[PDB]
Amino acid sequence: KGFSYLITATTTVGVAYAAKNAVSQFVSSMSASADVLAMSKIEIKLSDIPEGKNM
Amino acid sequence: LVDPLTTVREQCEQIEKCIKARERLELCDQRVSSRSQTEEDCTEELFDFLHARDHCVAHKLFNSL
Amino acid sequence: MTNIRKSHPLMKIINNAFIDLPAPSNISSWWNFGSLLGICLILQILTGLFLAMHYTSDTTTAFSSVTHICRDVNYGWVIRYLHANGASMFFICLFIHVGRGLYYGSYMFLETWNIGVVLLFTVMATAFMGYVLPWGQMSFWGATVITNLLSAIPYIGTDLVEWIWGGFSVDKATLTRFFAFHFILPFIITALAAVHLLFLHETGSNNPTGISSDMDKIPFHPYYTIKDILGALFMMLILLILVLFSPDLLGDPDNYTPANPLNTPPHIKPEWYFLFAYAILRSIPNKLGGVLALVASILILILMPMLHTSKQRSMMFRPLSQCLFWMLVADLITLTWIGGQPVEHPFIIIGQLASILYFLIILVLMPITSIIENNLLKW
Amino acid sequence: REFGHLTRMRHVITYSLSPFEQRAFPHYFTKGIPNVLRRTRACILRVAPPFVVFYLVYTWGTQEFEKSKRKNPA
Amino acid sequence: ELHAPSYPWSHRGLLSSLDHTSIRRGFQVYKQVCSSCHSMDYVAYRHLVGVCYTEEEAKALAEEVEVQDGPNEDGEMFMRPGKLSDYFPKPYPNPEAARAANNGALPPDLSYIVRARHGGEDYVFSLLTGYCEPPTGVSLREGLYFNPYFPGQAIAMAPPIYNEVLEFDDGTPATMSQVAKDVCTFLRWASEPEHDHRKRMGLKMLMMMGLLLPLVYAMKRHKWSVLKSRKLAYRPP
Amino acid sequence: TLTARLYSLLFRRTSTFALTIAVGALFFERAFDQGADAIYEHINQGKLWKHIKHKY
Ligand code: HEM
Ligand code: HEM
Repeated sequence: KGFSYLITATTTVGVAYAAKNAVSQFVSSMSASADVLAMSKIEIKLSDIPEGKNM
Repeated sequence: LVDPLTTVREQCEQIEKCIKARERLELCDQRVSSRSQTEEDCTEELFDFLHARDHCVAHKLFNSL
Repeated sequence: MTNIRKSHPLMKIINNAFIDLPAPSNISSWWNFGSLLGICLILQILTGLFLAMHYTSDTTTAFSSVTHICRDVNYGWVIRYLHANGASMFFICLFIHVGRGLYYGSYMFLETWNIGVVLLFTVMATAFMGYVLPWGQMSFWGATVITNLLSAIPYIGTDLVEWIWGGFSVDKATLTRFFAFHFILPFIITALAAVHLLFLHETGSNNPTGISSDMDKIPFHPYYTIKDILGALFMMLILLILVLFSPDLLGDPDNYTPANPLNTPPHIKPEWYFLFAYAILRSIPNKLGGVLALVASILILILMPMLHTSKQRSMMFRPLSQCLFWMLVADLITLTWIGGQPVEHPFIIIGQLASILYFLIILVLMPITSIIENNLLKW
Repeated sequence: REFGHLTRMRHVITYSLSPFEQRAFPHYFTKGIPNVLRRTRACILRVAPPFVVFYLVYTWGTQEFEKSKRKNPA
Repeated sequence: ELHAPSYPWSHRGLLSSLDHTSIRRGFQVYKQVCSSCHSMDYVAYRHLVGVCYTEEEAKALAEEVEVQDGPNEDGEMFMRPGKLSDYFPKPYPNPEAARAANNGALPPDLSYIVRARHGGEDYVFSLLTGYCEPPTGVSLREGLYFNPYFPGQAIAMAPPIYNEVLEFDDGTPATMSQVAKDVCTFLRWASEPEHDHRKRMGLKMLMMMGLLLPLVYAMKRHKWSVLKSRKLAYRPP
Repeated sequence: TLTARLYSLLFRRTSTFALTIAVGALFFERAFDQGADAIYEHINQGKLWKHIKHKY
């Protein structure tokens, strides 16, 4: 019973890995795409703005 | 500066496929220039020569690049 | 007390379709491609819906929307080429599935065979309208040729082509309505597949011997769920080899060029799974005769039960008709190759002989040869 | 159509083993290889000749087509 | 029809990735030779981070260009230094100015040029290196150049690459064939920027299939051994 | 034997079978990704950004 059931366990383990990857990728496509992370994310700058200046 | 492609092309031109195609091309070049007004063209002959040369050159060129 | 698997109204249907269904104990790997088809369908609905989360069907953005899917959407290239090569896998499985039906006489199940013909047409329409959606050169000009084919129809051809376009040519309205139809059609395909399985389960599966197998039925669940899982894993292997090692093997580079109504491509071919028909239509000089032949090459599947002249159901015990079947498969391969080629010498006469031979096999050679086999067996 | 009412069958005995008592790949090569070769000889002259004909037709059509794009001196 | 040869690219192999130093040198070739007449609409500066340039290097490369930016408080359009999120500059405002500048020919966008050609980077390499003199009997209009790999063998692009056409930052001689190989590697990345990830996923998939397929096959055959070793006897009256 | 012990301890009950599968899935993901990545970066050694980044 061990040997046979070992084959199932390993099989499930492999399938688990595969399943996760597939699902993960489909979940990340609904995550903010690269361009969205690029534009709306940040607009950092240095002290280029002078005193009393509303840039 | 010297380019690998020049020397690779000469070496591959020393190939008998190239050697045969080159004089096929030069017999076309001897005809089409002798005949005063024709529709040929030696593009097919050059295509044979270039096919052979460039097969050899694609075998040997990226090793020096 | 009851077993809710057998008593519960939903679980009863599921149980009778995939668990306690009596199945022939000897159906081969060729009987796997049903379960592959339904899996392909699901995959196409899954990736396409995720493509439809980013795709836009305006002609100013469709090609750009697809580039965005493949370049900036997380794993969007995976979903995109999984969808494209899953369409190719869908058609591979469909052709193998119909070939199995032909070889083993499965068309003697009239209702499920006829529903299968309907399904073949609907999958073809879905794939055709989906391929226009990227709005590449091949998208545009393939839509152009295939839709203007319908002008050959007498008295209403131009009116119906213009109505399908929604305009004077293939343009924005055509792309948007093709997106809508491409979205809706696979769900109608799902309903038709359910009706298909409903009609099949009335008799159960045919087997490779062609002999009724009721004395040797096994339960579906342990045996064919695991066998169908193995077949699905093998299909996934081929699909992922395509997606991850040659994404562009079965496609065309000219669809990476945005559609140019001013410039036409040197070659305008459908996809590979249309070429056999594109050959047949291109073999006939007459526009309308060509369209009628391109339609008859798939409507002729409706005629197989009436063309059956053998005392036996399947091809397992009929060498001569196996010979003709493999000639038919070879003729379909040569029609695909011809349809991928220009209309020039010698592919024209080859396509003509192949187009004649396809119909001459199905309609004439196969019936006469079954009759000869009948007499060789003294019945 | 359900188990228990499919046919009448009589005088047929079946003997089976548990899957945990037997192997899943017994004689997989010593018997499987001769079986594949037998199954290949049984069908090869029914399947192969059409594809040989396609290979020849494809080869001829391609070489001929390319033999038309060549300049014929004239 | 002169078809391109098959060159032994570093990325041709099934698990073989692109050489990213060639991608960097090829960006330098595109951004110093091609860009004056070709656009790359679908490749932005940010895309080059983690591929052939660091974020600081790519931000300075974006700073090197000026890009038009949207309306001001007064409603005018202005010019600002480029950004990572900015796409590559377009050399021509519209297709008609591109055709006007190039003797009627529109030079294509190169984001997908490798994918949109039969023969790919092999074709592009042979096209860039394949300018010869026209053969006897072939005459081309002025502003056209004989290239045996271009369909029709009459191309409106003059030979762009030559020896020492640019300088390479890592010091490579910029021989014509070197420049062509570098730019062709860059164009392969610009068409398929998932190439390396795609092949790493392919390696993982092949390993997982080599594990699961034997295992699922063993599962199927464990369940089926009941049927496959089965014995039948017929004992009629 | 070892497989007798594995079955008696971890496979006989379905809950413990499933727990073994879950823990094994976690550790397998880690080790398999580590090995496959090392193979891919050895095949493509010196060609990747990571190998060359430290110059820029
Ligand atoms: C939407 C695509 C289709 C799906 C999902 C589908 C699904 C299925 C499934 C699951 C089976 C049972 C398993 C099997 O025997 O393979 C089956 C059997 C069958 N299908 Fe299909 N099918 C489709 C298209 C077709 C087509 C195009 C035809 C032919 C015109 C067809 C005709 C049949 C026949 C005749 C059977 C019974 C085969 C037999 O038992 O011998 N189906 N189908
Ligand atoms: C019957 C199943 C389906 C088939 C056969 C099919 C076929 C196709 C094909 C061949 C393409 C072109 C792929 C390419 O770009 O090369 C495509 C594109 C597309 N399909 Fe489908 N499709 C199916 C189901 C669906 C469904 C259900 C949806 C929506 C939920 C969908 C959404 C899309 C989208 C958005 C595109 C454009 C993106 C792209 O080109 O990749 N598909 N389809």
